[PDB]
Amino acid sequence: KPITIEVVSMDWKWFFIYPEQGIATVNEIAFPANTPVYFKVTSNSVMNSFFIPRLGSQIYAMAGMQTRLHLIANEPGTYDGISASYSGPGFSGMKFKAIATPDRAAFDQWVAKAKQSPNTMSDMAAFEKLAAPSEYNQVEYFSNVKPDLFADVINKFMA
Amino acid sequence: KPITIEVVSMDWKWFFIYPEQGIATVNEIAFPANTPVYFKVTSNSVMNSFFIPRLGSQIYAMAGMQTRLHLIANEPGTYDGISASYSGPGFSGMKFKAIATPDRAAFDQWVAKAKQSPNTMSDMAAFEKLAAPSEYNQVEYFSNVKPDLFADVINKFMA
Repeated sequence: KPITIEVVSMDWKWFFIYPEQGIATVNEIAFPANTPVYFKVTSNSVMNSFFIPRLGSQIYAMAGMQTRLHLIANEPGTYDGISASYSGPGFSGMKFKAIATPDRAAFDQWVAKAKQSPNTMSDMAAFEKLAAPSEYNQVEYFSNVKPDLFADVINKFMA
Repeated sequence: KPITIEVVSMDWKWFFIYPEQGIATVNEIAFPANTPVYFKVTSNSVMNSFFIPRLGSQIYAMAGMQTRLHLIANEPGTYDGISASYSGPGFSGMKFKAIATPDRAAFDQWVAKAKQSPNTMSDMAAFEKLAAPSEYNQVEYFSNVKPDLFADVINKFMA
């Protein structure tokens, strides 16, 4: 029933991981409406803001630390997500999309469309490649992800 | 008499600017011993630590904010500078060098060796190029720098 999503604000794009489903995406998340969505958030750069106005959901993202946000979307639809309003270039294109699908079958189907992507997120080398400075990043799916990649990222900023 | 140095911890290297002299360098600073050195510090990435153990000098570097450290080196020499001990790769090669030269004539001469570099730091485009992810960066000089480049960097993380 509850969906867990791991968020990592990279330089000028958002990266999302679906620990239970085995996928990861960039600038786009989906989940069934009227369902408990569980976000684990962290930054891999400067501190940021995981903000979805329409859903009254805001949570900071900071390197070295994992924040949490619990969300329920009651009406189906696609909500926009914005990031921190820093005046710097690159932050401006740092938006993402929240697809609160009409039901779970629709969610299941979105996973399936992801599991069909050729490109994966299997190791940290792949991680830093994606992590490299990029503006206005387009949506992207990854049919496979390294098991504890969220943890691995936090450990980069431990002491 | 007092020397002002602007510090910016980039991803896995240190960048230094000499506002009054007109130069900038990477992983290496110099100043005459027994002279007041004035550091303005900021980060362009995660928070860091501008640390020179031998001189009992530590100051955090944070994006959006300018910290300050006042230092006097009494004995001439070259002191090592280390950064924050995060467990992440890239941080390990984030070291720099503190040349507290025997006197000012020697300092003046170090400027001169810098003013002779072909490569400059004239605009923000040049800034982000340097700013791009790079490990074990070697020392480098820039004979020219954009006047208020430190300010320009802080403004990237204003709201």
